[PDB]
Amino acid sequence: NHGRITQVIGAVVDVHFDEQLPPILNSLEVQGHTNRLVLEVAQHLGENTVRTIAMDATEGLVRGQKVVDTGAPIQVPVGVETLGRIMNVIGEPVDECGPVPAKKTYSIHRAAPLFADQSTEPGLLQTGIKVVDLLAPYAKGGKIGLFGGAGVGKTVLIMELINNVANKHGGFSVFAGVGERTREGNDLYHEMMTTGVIKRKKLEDGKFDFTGSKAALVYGQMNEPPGARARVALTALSVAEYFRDEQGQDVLLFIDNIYRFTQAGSEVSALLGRIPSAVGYQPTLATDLGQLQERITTTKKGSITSVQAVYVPADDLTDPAPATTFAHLDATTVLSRQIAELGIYPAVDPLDSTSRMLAPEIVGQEHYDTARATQKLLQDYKSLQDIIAILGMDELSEEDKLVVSRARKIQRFLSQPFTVAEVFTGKPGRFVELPETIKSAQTILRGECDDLPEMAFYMCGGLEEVRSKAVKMAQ
Amino acid sequence: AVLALSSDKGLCGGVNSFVAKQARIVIKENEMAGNAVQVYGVGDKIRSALQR
Ligand SMILES: Nc1ncnc2c1ncn2[C@@H]1O[C@H](COP(=O)(O)OP(=O)(O)O)[C@@H](O)[C@H]1O
Repeated sequence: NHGRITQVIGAVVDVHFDEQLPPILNSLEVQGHTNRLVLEVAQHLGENTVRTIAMDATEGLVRGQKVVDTGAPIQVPVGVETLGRIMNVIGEPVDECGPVPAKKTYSIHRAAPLFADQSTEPGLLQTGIKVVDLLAPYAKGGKIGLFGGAGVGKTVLIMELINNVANKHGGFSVFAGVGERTREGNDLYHEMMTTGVIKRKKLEDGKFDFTGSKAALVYGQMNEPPGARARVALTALSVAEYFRDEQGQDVLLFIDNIYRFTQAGSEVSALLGRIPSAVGYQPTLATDLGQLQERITTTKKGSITSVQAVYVPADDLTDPAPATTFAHLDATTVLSRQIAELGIYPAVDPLDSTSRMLAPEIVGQEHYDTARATQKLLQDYKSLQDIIAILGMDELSEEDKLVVSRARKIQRFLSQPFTVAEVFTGKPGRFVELPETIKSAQTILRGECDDLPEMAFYMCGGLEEVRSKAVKMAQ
Repeated sequence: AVLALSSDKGLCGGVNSFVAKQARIVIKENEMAGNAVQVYGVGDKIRSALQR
């Protein structure tokens, strides 16, 4: 069906059809325009008028331009041909390697799996990181959250988890970028073409062969409108639902800055005519997120493991967006600036961090008791911060001084040099197994490492490195 | 017999800390050779420091 543009306000477009209207979520193509401008219907207003959100910039549009209804929502290709390839929200590849020769296309918008078609089985992940392997175990086939401000190491943590999981996964995987730096996007593309996660081969006649790849890529970045940022996660979720529904495989799904999915709505609703909520957020802040998260779930057909990075504006964890997001996660990891300023990396706060896979019926009883003892120790050390700041450690008793010593020691022991940090840290990376972490924590709690210094635990992995470093520091 | 002098109020810096440190050193040095040690003290701070 043909239609006319009547009004344009930033990332919003009002269209007028004569004969027959399109339903909501349907896609429309603008004709008198340089590029392929696509509009997604959002509302109906009367007078055969329709409101839409543009997947690109509106500079150049005219009141009178012509629009064509595709009759269906946005359609992204699916198959094993999307593997080893980048794809924007409208499915168009931006890898400059040719088109996507996929048979079938899926809709960006799909209803979530039902209640009966869910399977909550407790598994674990081998991340190689001590803090999460000990105190916040990650759930195979569940959702994981990395909450943090700006400059605390979310992207670095995600790159480390990619290196330590996806390469050792075998199944498929997807990476979505919602307002992330194009630099790090290109860096991930090149690190994947290096490590073999993406296997590009230049056939003659300029063709390409991505056969052998094990990771798809979807990128809607900061250089994109809100309409082109609030619809990328849905594309990635369609790409993963194809795998875990038809192919039956277990997939990974890394997402970078899901917060933008809300920020876009916040800089769109005002133009859509909606009343703002507390901090300018939407009234639909909970449903627009739940309709995204309920598509992420293990089922009887396959499994989605998910790793979402959640921005925290102004370092405020009481914001409505993270507050709502906390309810949807199976595992959590809250990074802190107070802990990053101490040079500890990963700067994970093990008290705000939590999980559901820490119970003794999932991890053993020695693991459970070690984790709970560590939490008790760190809380007892937190409780003395005020009196230490005012008066000093000399006021404390000897039990409290022992607690403070072991708490600082286990803080410095819960730090790890990653492999991707070698470029600006120099020191090589340290994968750390779980029984080694547990033995080390047990010994540090018992008191078999009180003789050692405090700076001997900094960036050492296990305890053999700590003891060698204490030896070398004795000189 | 080790007579350790100390105070009864707090906020005294770390003087009783150093006292109890020297006392621990002396006790651990003199109990190796086998000399039976007894401890006399003045103040509650040394008591709280060396009880356990
Ligand atoms: N393993 C690490 N070791 C030491 N410093 C790190 C490490 N990871 C990150 N840093 C620091 O984190 C900062 C960037 O983290 P990143 O997550 O990329 O930022 P953002 O959260 O804004 O996306 C850098 O200053 C970087 O030096």
